[PDB]
Parts: sequence; structure tokens; C-alpha cells
Amino acid sequence: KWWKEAVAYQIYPRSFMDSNGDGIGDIQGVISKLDYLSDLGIDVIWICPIYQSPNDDNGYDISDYKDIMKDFGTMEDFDELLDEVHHRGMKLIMDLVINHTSDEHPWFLESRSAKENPYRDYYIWHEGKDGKEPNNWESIFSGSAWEFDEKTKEYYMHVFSKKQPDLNWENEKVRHELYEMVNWWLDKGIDGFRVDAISHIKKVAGFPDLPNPEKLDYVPSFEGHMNRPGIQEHLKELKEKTFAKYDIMTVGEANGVTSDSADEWVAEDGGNFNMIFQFEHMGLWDKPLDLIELKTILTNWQNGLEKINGWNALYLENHDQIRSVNKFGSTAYRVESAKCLAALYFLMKGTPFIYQGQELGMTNVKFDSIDDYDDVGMINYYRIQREKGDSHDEIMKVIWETGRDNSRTPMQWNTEKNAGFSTGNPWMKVNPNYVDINVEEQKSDKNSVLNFYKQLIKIRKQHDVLVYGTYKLLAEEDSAIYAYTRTLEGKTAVVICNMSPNNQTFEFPSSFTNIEVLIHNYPLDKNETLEQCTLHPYETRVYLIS
Ligand SMILES: [Ca+2]
Ligand SMILES: [Ca+2]
Ligand SMILES: [Ca+2]
Repeated sequence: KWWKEAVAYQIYPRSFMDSNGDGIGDIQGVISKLDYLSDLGIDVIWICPIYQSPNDDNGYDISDYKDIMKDFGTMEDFDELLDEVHHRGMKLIMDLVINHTSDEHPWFLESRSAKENPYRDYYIWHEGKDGKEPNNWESIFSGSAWEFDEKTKEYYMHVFSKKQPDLNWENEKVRHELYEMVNWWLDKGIDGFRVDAISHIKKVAGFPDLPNPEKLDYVPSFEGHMNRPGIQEHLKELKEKTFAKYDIMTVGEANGVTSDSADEWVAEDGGNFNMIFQFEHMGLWDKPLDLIELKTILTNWQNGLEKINGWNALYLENHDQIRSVNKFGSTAYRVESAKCLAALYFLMKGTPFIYQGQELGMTNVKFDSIDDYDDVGMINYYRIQREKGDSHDEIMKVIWETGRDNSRTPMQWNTEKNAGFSTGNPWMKVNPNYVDINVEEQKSDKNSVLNFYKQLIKIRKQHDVLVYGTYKLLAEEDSAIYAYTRTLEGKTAVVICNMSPNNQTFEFPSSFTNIEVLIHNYPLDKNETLEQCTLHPYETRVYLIS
């Protein structure tokens, strides 16, 4: 229940803060900015993988689960981070990556050493078919989902990058070792896990070919390994052997789960996770804004989980997506839309997550060279598509509007060199607009995006209706206005958001003994009457009704 009232902040450590001038963010960097997060009002800190890794996927390819990435620091630095986080009245949850390991993980080095060895079926191996791969499955990062090993004359499976071989969850020895590793971290006193790619662990037995109606070289293989039948057997065991033994919060990255099939994931009775990251409103790995479509999706999840006593994880950004201002708002009304977006997703029923930079209203970036980018997915995509005849401009268009690297440029702290993120050369170039968008500037401006998030966190903590209140959608047919209420006892909160770059008129959806304006991003017009709302572009208002 503490995780229900919590506000979470997601840190992408490589791009948060560098403290020793090598252009790479580190743990001591995070430690130096804990005041910032504490003063923001953050309850829970989720940190992206900080384990030993070759960084072919920036930490999500782990070669040692119990050692810290050398770039980030040592185990002592982590211990210091956890100790300092805990003394500031905050909690830390780690990223649990157990769908796959690095190909440099000792398990896999042994696994690939011979066709028969005790670690061979720790991963997924298969002989080829017709001098080619076992099947036509495409990796999520493009190319074949199978990599050939010359020594043992067989292919190993990787849903993601080549250096990320999938673990074999049908092997009980694999599960046992993972369970031991998980409990090892929980014994250290961490407060839970974000469970990475957990919906990809069950493969369709036999790994059959998928329908290829357009005769591609490789086929998008979601129907082969995402939320496949039988996955709940593993997840239920995972909970029973690890999570259920501790007072922690677990949030599973569960791509491919819909609002009607979310029961055995997040239901109060029998659910394997406290909450999940669902992607129906986001869309992973796709290559104005129908506001009503967004209404339907978010409302489905609100109504759907309320019915089974589930709990929603609320978010608009993360390290795998583009910036929300570009995706849902407007760059022509950056400051305003960022606040409008904030109030929109933050004040729904669930636990809100804040990704680094989101509270500043950071936007996408446009680098001209493919060499300026890092995402293994888009680098592969460039290479493949260019060979097929796509122009440089065509591919960069996709990368700019869609590439997740938009969310991995350094955190913008001030107006100094590299926005104060590093004294050296950042691993990824800083967004040029840092001279306008940074923490220092937004701290002293009471109308900044940063201070708006501070107000949101504060009013949510002060009003139980904003935490446990029932959600109801208002004015569904309005293509510009997203309005909804939160109701708890004699308290009704009315959240109004003008999701358009234009002025809009809107009748107040009225029966109250008291009304109060909890938050607003535009100055209040004195002549304006409550019933006739004249909303500016991306104006948002939250009324409290008694
Ligand atoms: Ca560093
Ligand atoms: Ca089995
Ligand atoms: Ca007005």
C-alpha cells in the first residue's frame, strides 16, 4: 500500500550525472544529486541496470549479476548509494534482467564451449534448417533472431541483440540459479524490482516458422515469444520463490498484455506483480494526435484494473521511448503541453513514474550522423534498410521521430559545458537546447515545468482522492479536451486538460458545497466564469469538489 501512494523517478544512470569526467554517468554522480530528487518529493527511485556489462545494450546485457559495472563504480559505491537513498526517506528498486544474459556471461561462455556441457541448455540452441537459421524469426533489434556458432555448428536464439542470448526458462536449473540471484539482492535490503522484458520468457515450443505474407527475409516474432500461453507457470513460481518472501514492490515490463487479459499479472488476488508497464498507449519498436484513441486506451486500463483490484503503473516516458512532448504534446507549446501532459497521466488512479528530463520538458534531438547515435536497434536498422535502398534521409526520419536514443541524451542540469552533466566528452551528445532547458533555470521560475511537477506530487500526497479515488471519463467525444474525475467519499477531483495547440471552449461538467483550484498552468482570468471554461492552448486545471 506504500507503493500505491509512492511517486517513482526513473534514472538512466549512464546519462544522469558524471562525477569523474569520462563522459559516462556513474553512481557517485547519482549520489551527488539525491538532494534534487528528495526536494522534488520522489518516494521511489528506479535505477536502470548497473551490473557488469559489455554495454552492447547499455547494461541490459549482463555478464555478472552480482558485480557492478566498472564504468559506474564498485559494490561499495552501490552500498553507499543505497544507504544514502534510504536515509533520505526514499526507496530504491533495481532493474531485474532475466530473459537473457550477455554472451560474455560465464554461463554462456561455458554453454558455447561444446555441444554437450552442463550449461548448454541454460540457453536456447538449435541446428539449422536447409543451410539457414532454424526459423524465420526476426530479432526485435532487426536481423535474424538466431546467431550461428561456428564451434558447435548450431544457432543460439536472441530476441534482442546478438550479444544477448535468451535464457532457457524450461530448464529448472536455470530458474533455480536465477531465484538464488534475485533473493541475494533482496537480502541486501533493496526495495523491489522493475522486471525487464518479463513477457518474453516463454517461447512457443519447437519454435515454429511464422506466417510471412509479405515474403520478408525475417519475420517480426512477437507471436513466437511474447506473452505466450504457459508463461504464467514460470511467473507464479518466480513470485513464490522470490518476491512473495519480502515486503517489496514489483513492476513488470509486460509488453503484449491488454487490459482484458491483465488479470493474472496484477490482480490483488493471485497477481504475480504489484503492477505492470503496459504499452497499448505507447507502442514499442514501431518504425495531431487521435486524443479519443488515447482516451479509450487509458480508460480501458483504469476501468479494467478497478474491476479486479489491480494497480496501474502510470507513465508517458522511459529509456525505450521518445520524449512525451514530441509524442503527445507540441514543440510549439513545449512548456505548456509538458505541464498539460503531466497533470493528465499523473493524476489518474495508479502509481506515477517520472523519467529523467521529463520534469524539465526535454524534447527529441536531431543528430545528422548515424555515428552520433548508439542504440543497437537503430544502428542495425540503418545498416539493413540502407542496403535495401532506403535513403539516408528516410532512415534518419524514422530514427528522429521514433528512436529511443531521444531519451538517452545527458540530463540537462545547467547552462555550463555539457549542461553540467560532465566535464569531459559525453558518451552521447547533449541536446543543444540545454541553454534554454535546464534544472538551474527551472528551479527559480515558479511557473516552470519542474515546479509544476512539484505541485502535482504535493497535491497528490495531500489529497487521498488523487490516490484512491475512482476514475471516470468526462466529455468523451471532445477531440481536444481530455477531462476526467476522481471520486472518493465526499471529495471529487476534476482534472481538465486541453490537449490541443488551440484555444478551446468547454462547459464545466458539474452539486458541490465547496470548490478549490488545486493546480493550474495558466494565470486565472478574473472575468471567467466556472461554467464557461475558456482554455488556452494546452491549459490544464484541477478543481477540488466537496
Ligand atoms: Ca563517470
Ligand atoms: Ca516446462
Ligand atoms: Ca480563459
